[PDB]
Amino acid sequence: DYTVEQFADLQILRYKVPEFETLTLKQKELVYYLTQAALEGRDILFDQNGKYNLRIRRMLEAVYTNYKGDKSAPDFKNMEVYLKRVWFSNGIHHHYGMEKFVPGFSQDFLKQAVLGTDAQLLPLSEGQTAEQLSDELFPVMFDPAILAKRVNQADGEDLVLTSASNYYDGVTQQEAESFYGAMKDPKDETPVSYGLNSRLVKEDGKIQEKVWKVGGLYTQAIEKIVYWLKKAETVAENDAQKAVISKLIQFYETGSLKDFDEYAILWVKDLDSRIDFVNGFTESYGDPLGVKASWESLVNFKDLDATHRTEIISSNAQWFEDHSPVDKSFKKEKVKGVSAKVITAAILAGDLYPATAIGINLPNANWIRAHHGSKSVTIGNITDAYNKAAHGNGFNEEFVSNDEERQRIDQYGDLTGELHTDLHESLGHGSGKLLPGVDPDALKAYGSTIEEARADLFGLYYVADPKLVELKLVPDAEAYKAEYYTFLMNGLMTQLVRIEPGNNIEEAHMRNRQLIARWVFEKGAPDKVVEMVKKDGKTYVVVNDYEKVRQLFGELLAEIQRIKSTGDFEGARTLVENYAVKVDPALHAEVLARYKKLNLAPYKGFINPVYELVTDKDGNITDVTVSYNEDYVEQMLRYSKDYSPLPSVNN
Ligand SMILES: [Zn+2]
Repeated sequence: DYTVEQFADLQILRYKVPEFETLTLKQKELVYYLTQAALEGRDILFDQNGKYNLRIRRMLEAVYTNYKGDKSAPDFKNMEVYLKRVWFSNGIHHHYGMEKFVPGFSQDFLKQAVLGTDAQLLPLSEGQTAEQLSDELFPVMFDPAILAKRVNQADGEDLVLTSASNYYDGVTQQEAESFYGAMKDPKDETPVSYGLNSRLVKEDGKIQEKVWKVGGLYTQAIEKIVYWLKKAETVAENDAQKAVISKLIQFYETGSLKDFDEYAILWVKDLDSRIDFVNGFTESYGDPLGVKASWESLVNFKDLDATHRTEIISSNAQWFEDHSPVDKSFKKEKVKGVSAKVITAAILAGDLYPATAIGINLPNANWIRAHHGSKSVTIGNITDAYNKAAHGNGFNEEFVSNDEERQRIDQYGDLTGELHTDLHESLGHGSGKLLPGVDPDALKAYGSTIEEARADLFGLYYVADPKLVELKLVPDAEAYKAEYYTFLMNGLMTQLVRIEPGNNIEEAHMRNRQLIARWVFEKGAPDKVVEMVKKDGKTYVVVNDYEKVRQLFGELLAEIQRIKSTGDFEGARTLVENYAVKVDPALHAEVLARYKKLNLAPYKGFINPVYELVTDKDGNITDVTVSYNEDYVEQMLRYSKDYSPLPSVNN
């Protein structure tokens, strides 16, 4: 059963760990130790998303598990949904829309609930009462004007002070850009990531950094991570993988950002190990300035059979770059060579739990990828969990135009959808090269939208190529039409189920899909390439010429590749704001009404399996078992009890 529970706008799913039982005992132990190092870092993300998140959580968790009143009352059920969303979003803000949750319960209820809870169980400071803890946390929860956005990206506002994230403390956005612009090296051909694993604070009167390391900030959790990484080091598969674990331990112990670059080099060079993992401060989407990286972790092992399709996409990387529809001046003379593979996720943690991604391209250091290479991974068991949970839910029966399209989607939608993700992560982000002297940050806050659009267009253009039929990546030349329809139907229409009524598209991913869909829709109107007809009051997206759709994909890819490589900022502003922002209220209200009858949640998340060490009668380890019988509430409460080593307050 891939469906666990559904609440609010969130749906909890499960995923299997296929072929885990076939691993050796030394591999199962290495997986176990890496998964343990992953789970210990859950508290690190909560504190990064807000200085009150660890206190608001442990307060609600103490009230939830010790509530004495009627547990079937609307006040308790609405508090239960609130706590579940804080668990899902690793904070009090929406994981996708960045807006703060609105409590569906009164303050008088929570006040009497806190006072009715044992004061010893609440996250009280030294010599603090439950009243003082309520007076400080209630305005954070109930006042809509306090910490309204976890990540702000509005013009004319101090993005550091208007963001509820806890990456800066007592520092203005002007003082942060000047702080790193100064330590910005000039003639440095291998620039370190500056301020990646630290909190920029103003202790006393100086502007300094509190590095996240052993003996420093977040040391209570990092000591646990290093402990399990040392255990994983003793059962490493080979010396290349062992050096990766050892160098990562040094990065945690010293906080040296130079060791992180050395770790990223060794991690890229470890291509032959079956078991791989990510554990550290990786992606910087949580920072409004984009400099600090949130903590995430992923433990996986190579999917041997599924990797052979992604190794054909990699061995033909020069073919896809040469036959690209972009201008010849933007094509790379020789591809950098990306090591692409399909992985089976063993566990999720940090910013990858419970809401995770299906494809990751690392490292982020631009110079490390050029001189040493990158690793592109596709998570097969998560994509499989998405499909089998959505199989037969009747979402396509409601929004697809005709039954003849549904039959093609049911046959090739999973394959071409999974194959499009392979092209996106392994070749979409890596392909193309900027013109000499063009600022890589010339698109400003439009780079994230244009980059994902450029990668989606690369996957869409080539998933239809007749070479993938020659390379036996698709069973026939009609398979791409399933992915083309679902992408257009989602961008033009069905993705609005994730939008609040009266709002526009704000998130970067949802923007590039609508940008690609509406651009092809407008430019294909004279030939009726894509239509949006209505039948009995229901609007359907109709595709009439799938070949012309591909040509329009190439034209938009050539124009987007030109905008990125030449740094045309105002050109990207025209594209993103004219196609990827406006939402039709009449269509949006129609889609929501049709969607509500399906009883589906637009956002998905996964709960991790449960790994157990099997010991003999004398203490030695004989097996490592994996279970899938735990539920959402049980797992979050267990992680809060056994994998929560950080204090409630970290300033
Ligand atoms: Zn991507």
